[PDB]
Amino acid sequence: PKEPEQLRKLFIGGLSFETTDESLRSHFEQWGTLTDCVVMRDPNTKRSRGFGFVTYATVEEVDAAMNARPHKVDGRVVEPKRAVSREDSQRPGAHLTVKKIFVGGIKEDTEEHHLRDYFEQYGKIEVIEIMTDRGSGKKRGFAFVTFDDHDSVDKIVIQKYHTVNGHNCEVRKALSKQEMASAS
DNA sequence: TAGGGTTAGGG
Repeated sequence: PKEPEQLRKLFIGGLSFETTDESLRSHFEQWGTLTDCVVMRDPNTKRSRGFGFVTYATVEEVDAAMNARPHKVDGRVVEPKRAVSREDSQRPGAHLTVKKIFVGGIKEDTEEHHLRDYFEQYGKIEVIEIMTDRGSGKKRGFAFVTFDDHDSVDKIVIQKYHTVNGHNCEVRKALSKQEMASAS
C-alpha cells in the first residue's frame, strides 16, 4: 500500500473477552481489505487484553470504518480510534477521547477564518478561541479549536504538519488545567 | 480500551 501503515491502522478498544483475530476480521472486513488484524493477548496466559488493531489497504477504507460507528463486535460495543504510534503514545494524554485541540505557534495576526480554512476539512467546528492575555489584550500565540467528533481531533493530531495563516503550527490534544499540571 | 521477541553501533 502507498499510504503509511500507521495511518491505515485503527486501535479497537473494549473488545469482548471472546473476540479473536478471526471474529474481529469478520466484522471489520465489511469496510475494506484488511492487511492486518490482531487481538492483543498476555504472553503467558494468552488471555485477551481487550483490545486489538485492524489495518486497511487504504486510509479511505479507514475513514469508511470510522463513518460506520458505533461498532458492535461479538455482542459488545467497541471503541475504534485512530492508531497512535508507539512514539506518540508516550506523551501525556495521547489516548484521551477529546474534542478540543491546542494549536501552538500561530502568528499575531491570525484570525478565526485562518483556522477555519485549515481545520474545517477535518470536521465540524463548534468553537474557536484565539487566546489573549486577559489584562493586556496581547495575543499569546495559541488557540483552541473544538470539534463535534473526537475522530476529527484524532485525524488531525496523528499528522505532523499543519499550515495556518501561511505557516506551520503544532497541534496537540487539549489537556485540562489540571492535566497540564499533572504532566509537568 | 495502547502494540505483536518493534528503538542507540562501532567506528
